[PDB]
Amino acid sequence: ARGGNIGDGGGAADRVINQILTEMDGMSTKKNVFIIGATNRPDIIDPAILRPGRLDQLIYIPLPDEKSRVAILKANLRKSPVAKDVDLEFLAKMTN
Amino acid sequence: DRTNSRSTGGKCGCGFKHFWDGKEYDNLPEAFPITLEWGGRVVRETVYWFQYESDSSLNSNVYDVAMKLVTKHFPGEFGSEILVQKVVHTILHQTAKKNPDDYTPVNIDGAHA
Repeated sequence: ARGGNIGDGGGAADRVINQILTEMDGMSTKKNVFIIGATNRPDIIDPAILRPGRLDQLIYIPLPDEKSRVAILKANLRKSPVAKDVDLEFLAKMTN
Repeated sequence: DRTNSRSTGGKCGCGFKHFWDGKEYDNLPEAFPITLEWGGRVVRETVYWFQYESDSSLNSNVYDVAMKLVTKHFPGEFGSEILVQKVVHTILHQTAKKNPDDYTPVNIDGAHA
């Protein structure tokens, strides 16, 4: 929202993210407060968080592939009366 | 140069493997120029972008192609990590081919005419 990957003069230089860093340092490990982020773009983010002592490693969440699509369909269609011959095992097998 | 080793598959039609940068690729790479500006200096450099390789690992990876150029033409500049981001954003927008089979290989005389 501040341009992004072109933007203006800035080294990701955020008024807010810096505060998250400040509070993520002054936090004792003994309190069991685990912080999870999520970014649609893995590079334009500030490199100051991806440093040891803070959010350290990156997990890559791929697109659903085969079993996950069957599970997602059967979790969306769990509230509504479905027929008997509705072949979710085929519908998820087709949509790649 | 087209080698005598059989191509296991490719849009080339030549049925043989092609040799490149010390390696054997099934197809010839698309090429198109790049535009670098850093420290006021400006460089012309042409970017070869392999694609549709039968073996997955041999296909081009932008984060290596981009890093190679900046290192090859700007060894030891400070803040070049910003230049690489600008470079990557360009190659991706240039290789975003509408039809995946839009193959326009390099025009090399003798090998293919």
